[PDB]
Amino acid sequence: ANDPFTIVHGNTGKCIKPVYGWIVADDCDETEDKLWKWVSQHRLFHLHSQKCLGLDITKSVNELRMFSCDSSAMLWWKCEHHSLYGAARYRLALKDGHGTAISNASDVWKKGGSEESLCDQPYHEIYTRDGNSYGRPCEFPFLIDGTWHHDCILDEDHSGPWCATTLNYEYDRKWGICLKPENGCEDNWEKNEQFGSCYQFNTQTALSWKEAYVSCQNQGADLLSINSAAELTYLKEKEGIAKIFWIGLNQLYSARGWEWSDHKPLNFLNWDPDRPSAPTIGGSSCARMDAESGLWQSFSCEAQLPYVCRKPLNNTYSDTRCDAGWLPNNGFCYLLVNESNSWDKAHAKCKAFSSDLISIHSLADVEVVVTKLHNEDIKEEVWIGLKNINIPTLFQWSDGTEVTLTYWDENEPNVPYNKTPNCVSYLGELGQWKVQSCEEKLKYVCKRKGEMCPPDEGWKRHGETCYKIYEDEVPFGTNCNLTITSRFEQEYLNDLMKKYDKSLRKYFWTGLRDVDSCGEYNWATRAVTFSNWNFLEPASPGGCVAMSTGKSVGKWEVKDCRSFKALSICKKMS
Repeated sequence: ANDPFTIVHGNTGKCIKPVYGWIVADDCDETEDKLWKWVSQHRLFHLHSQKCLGLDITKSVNELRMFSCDSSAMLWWKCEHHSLYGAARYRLALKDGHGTAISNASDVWKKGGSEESLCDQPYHEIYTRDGNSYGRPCEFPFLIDGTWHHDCILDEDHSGPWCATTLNYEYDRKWGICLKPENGCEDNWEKNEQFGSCYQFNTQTALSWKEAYVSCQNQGADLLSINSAAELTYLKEKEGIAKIFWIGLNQLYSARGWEWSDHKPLNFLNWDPDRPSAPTIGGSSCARMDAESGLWQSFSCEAQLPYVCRKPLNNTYSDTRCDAGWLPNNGFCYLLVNESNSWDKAHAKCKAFSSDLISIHSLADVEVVVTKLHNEDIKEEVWIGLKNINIPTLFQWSDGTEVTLTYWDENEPNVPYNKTPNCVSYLGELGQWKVQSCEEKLKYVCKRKGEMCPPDEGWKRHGETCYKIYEDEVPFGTNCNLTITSRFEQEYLNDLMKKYDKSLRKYFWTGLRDVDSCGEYNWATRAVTFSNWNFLEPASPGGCVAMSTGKSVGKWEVKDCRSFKALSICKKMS
């Protein structure tokens, strides 16, 4: 994974370590010989001795001692609440300052310095470039000449830090250069001042789209997003990089519809008509680039391809007067024309209203047009300001305001090939957006100007209510019991969690709980009218319900109220 730590007994506060390969408790000193990291396959590596903690279960010996890490003893360890279990769920325990392994043991284990359980951080992989491994990640530990290395190696023999990528280096001799995170754009990166960002071109690599996402995320970067024709033309003419590589455009981690993994708006598009927005092969939810044609193809997320990372650099009201009929919101006014008409015609009517066609800049906005202006004919599309006239595509607002939010529906934005202008409408329960033929006579909306949540306390604005993410993973109820009242609040909660945890691994609490083990899930305090259960959920009774990001962003899953920890999202101002 990542960093060394010390293993601290709960009842004595003493740090375990091995002497002559046996586990004894000791007074935490500040040296090396009390340090452990996780290694691959769920092993605890004691750094000083180059041995892995293990448990011999042949016969009933249950001998708890150190082994070579390639040993065939039971070297795997998993956390259960606070205790650490291995084979058959024997738990790591202390007897008389001596390490044992016994059933239903009560001992408590926590990493010193901090006080989290031993499995609270997850195993970070480290991907490579170059070498002879086509990007495959390091296998820790690896063995060269009696020494078991737990991290990358600096040698005069290799360009920079390096690691073996199989479980048997001396035989397979398969290795690569470590892709670790950085500060400047040196040696591992490429400055490009025109775009304000550095580029990493992992040219001879074979990663799935998810492996690729993780390797840029670990480096403190993102998968490439292409935001402009200049950006696109740069990448097309670049020399010496892959002909086909992953980009961050994806329909996997979104609530629905295509998005940039880095959350930059999707307004510049360059779809290959052969593998477009609606994928030919059904279920292809990632997108690659063809640096020869310059086009973007939807593709199976599991294909092993090359990929490109990118990161930036860094620098050195209450209500609103509207004319009657119009709806006030922020400092703007909205009016929904029922008289269906085409796009250019609809634009012209809004100009004749001394307004323009609505530009939408927040889920808050989306919510007000869907729940306030209109509520019945959800099945009819409604025109929105957003339109392209270029090749490659570049949706823009009719009022020249910047494109911040692009709220595409599933398989949108579907641009036709070589066929401008391209207009955008909204339909469905959520106000989601699709591309449309500019002649369709739809209703439309005109937007015209009209007339405490401290940002230090941690608060973020979404209409009237304010939200806040408590940064520490904690048991249920600790900070609040959050009630999710509608599909719109869920949609805004997804944007929050997606923006907070680029790692895809944390969970966030809901207030929903089954207090008795009978089956009713109700908000720990409102009536559960809006549901958002994930597949095959609620799994079981007596639980506490959390959500995450990733494939199922925001979908509810029932956790064990006793052991499960998750971040707190809380709200006030009603």
